[PDB]
Amino acid sequence: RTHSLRYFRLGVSDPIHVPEFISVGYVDSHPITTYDSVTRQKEPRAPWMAENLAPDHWERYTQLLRGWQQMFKVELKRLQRHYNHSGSHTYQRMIGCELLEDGSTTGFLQYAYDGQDFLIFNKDTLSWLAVDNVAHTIKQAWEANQHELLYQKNWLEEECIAWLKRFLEYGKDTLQRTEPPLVRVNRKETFPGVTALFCKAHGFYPPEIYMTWMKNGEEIVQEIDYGDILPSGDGTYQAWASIELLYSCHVEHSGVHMVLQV
Amino acid sequence: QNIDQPTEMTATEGAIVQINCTYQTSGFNGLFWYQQHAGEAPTFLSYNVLDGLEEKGRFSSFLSRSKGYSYLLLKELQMKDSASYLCAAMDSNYQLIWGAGTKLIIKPDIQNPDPAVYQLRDSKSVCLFTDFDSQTNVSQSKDSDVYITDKCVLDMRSMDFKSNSAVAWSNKFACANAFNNSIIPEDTFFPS
Amino acid sequence: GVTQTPKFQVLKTGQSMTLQCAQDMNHNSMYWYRQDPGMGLRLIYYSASEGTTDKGEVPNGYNVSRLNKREFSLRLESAAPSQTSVYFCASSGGDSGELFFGEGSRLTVLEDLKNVFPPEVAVFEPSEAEISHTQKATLVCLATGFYPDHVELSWWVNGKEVHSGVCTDPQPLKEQPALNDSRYALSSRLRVSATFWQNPRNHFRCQVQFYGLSENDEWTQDRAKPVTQIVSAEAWGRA
Amino acid sequence: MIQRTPKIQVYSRHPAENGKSNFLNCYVSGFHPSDIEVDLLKNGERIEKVEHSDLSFSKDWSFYLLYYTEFTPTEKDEYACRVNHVTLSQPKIVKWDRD
Ligand code: NA
Ligand code: NA
Ligand code: NA
Repeated sequence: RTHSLRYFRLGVSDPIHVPEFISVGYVDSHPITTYDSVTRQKEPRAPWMAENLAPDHWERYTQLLRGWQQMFKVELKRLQRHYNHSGSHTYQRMIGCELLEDGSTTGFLQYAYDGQDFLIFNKDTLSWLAVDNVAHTIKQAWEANQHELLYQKNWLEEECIAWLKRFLEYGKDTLQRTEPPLVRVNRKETFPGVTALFCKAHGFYPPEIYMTWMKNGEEIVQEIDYGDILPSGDGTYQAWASIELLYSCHVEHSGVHMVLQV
Repeated sequence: QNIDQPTEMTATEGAIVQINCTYQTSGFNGLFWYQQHAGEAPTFLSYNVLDGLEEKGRFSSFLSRSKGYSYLLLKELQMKDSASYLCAAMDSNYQLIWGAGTKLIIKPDIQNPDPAVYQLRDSKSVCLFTDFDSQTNVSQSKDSDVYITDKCVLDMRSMDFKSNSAVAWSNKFACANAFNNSIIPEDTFFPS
Repeated sequence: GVTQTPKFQVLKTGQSMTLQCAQDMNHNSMYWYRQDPGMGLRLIYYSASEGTTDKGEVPNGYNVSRLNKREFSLRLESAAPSQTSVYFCASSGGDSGELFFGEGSRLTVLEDLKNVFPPEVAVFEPSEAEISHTQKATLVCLATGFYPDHVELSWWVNGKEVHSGVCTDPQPLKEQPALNDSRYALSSRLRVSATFWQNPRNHFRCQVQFYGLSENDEWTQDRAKPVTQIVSAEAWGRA
Repeated sequence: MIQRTPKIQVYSRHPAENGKSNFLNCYVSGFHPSDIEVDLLKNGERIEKVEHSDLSFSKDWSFYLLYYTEFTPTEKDEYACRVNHVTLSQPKIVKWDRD
């Protein structure tokens, strides 16, 4: 099954009352770590992280995050100066990796300014893709440090994947479980002469689910309306797909196929 | 958790020396080499984090992440290369684990050896064993109240001339028996 | 890069001491290390940025202050002989960033200051046998009976420091190898040509800078206070 | 500067049935910047026993949160999620479609 590890950073200049800096880590859809400029402490966000990582992990990363917080503030200040921007602006970072089912891996590192792509790292050419002339100025300064580029490529391809495999083992009872979906089909005449069919699923984990409507055994040409995959609040998810009308709903979840004939 | 590099290495001037460093760490974020001259601060030499060899003048730094191995290669060795070389590996939490350092000794190429033991008088006297080949080792005194220093290389730059020497002294003692605990050349000159 | 003070210090057991460190490279991270023979550098305390500090591997007997973004001081609350060491301050830009080290601070912690002595310095003139045999003349300088081992020897020819033709022992020898508080000796050589030594107007001076006691240190012994001082011996060339 | 207004989805944990204990969720997502106010309402009045996730981060740089409360739906009771954000001039009250 595909899994990922990602760390986010959010910096806000001149915030209301709201932390100046927040950093959160995730394994798949699960928060694992948190740090902000108010607590000034890195803490676990999953009990399987708290039980498997000794206090020295949290103590050391608290210090590193206090340094990264200070760097983020300065970087956001320089971006505002380059853009000639006043007031409150946001700066974001996302770093991470994925370990695919076939054992292959992906790695990514990206920055955003005011919630829009700003700089995207290409670990295969060791270069930063810039969206505008300010991002280009930063790209030139960052690409001048060859050692840092190589360090980032190593971290994405080796370190990130080793951390992800370690955290996957810690959280295996959560992350590697399967809760099959409970699926139902509801039929109703809506506007006169228009029948809608809803295929609804709930109680499933992992959130990844494939739902479609088929006619006489073939895919439709008519429009399918898709419901978002939503958290139900108990660690499981729900989703739906609907059509207007031999129809059958097809659901695939974690290597199991299901057909509901109407 | 662990890093190893040889305690000491000796190579000849003009030649090549490879300083090995092996490490076993909990994760890896890079391998550094530092040079530290005697009585001075360490100074950065190189950083490797991906696999390969990086050349910087007469010095090259190699890394194999799968073997947890690095080497620092010094070519066309000069007397000024005599120093300690420190390797340090950065672990998964960006902490450094330091090797105990390698002291590198460069043997000068002595073109015309003229081994001799001379008596020098005060401006109480000293015995000077000088102009012997780099293969000769000077042993410590062992005897009571006799002080013998280890071999030192001096470089007379304008004359492009280098020479080895050791000093022996005492208030007890003659230059004829000062270096008796050392294996000295058969043709060592003892002036009368 | 990184400025640290003092270069040398003698302390009595139980005395307080602060080492200073400043960097003007705009680095967030600063470090204090101790270096001891036979082992890798050991981190005492570090400061990932202004406003935070944390223990290293060997924090006991020490404390630190990250005074501002530039300065990071190291304090020895109650000096112990185990703290005799060479201390290095360093700074880094973080992540893959290398360290920039300060010049180093040599601290010696003694039970008492009664065995502290400056060196005696003597210059031994070249052998007539060496001059006639090689057409070269070697001067030898001996700095003896000093304690602790806090000396810097230099050669001055006609009032100018020389490096060519010089070799000074990298380590001093112990004059009483069986004693825990052995005093030290150090030799250096200066080699010149026969004709250069033979010039009666050439002046040779071996200078030994000793780092001993400060003005504030109490001294109650009959002998002269062994303060930080320069001890030198000279020789003129002879025909 | 591009500001993104929140998507607001109100739904029950399990298929709803009047008189049967359940959980009412309000999933607030796709908004930027991060400051936001979320309340769950029962007949226009704020519910006090309301749990919520920490602010969460999406890969498209927007944010999301989950607010929820334990409840027993009834034909007479109207449930809603009230959200305020810089993109809204007034709080937006999103009613539960009663599943
Ligand atoms: Na070791
Ligand atoms: Na301490
Ligand atoms: Na508003």
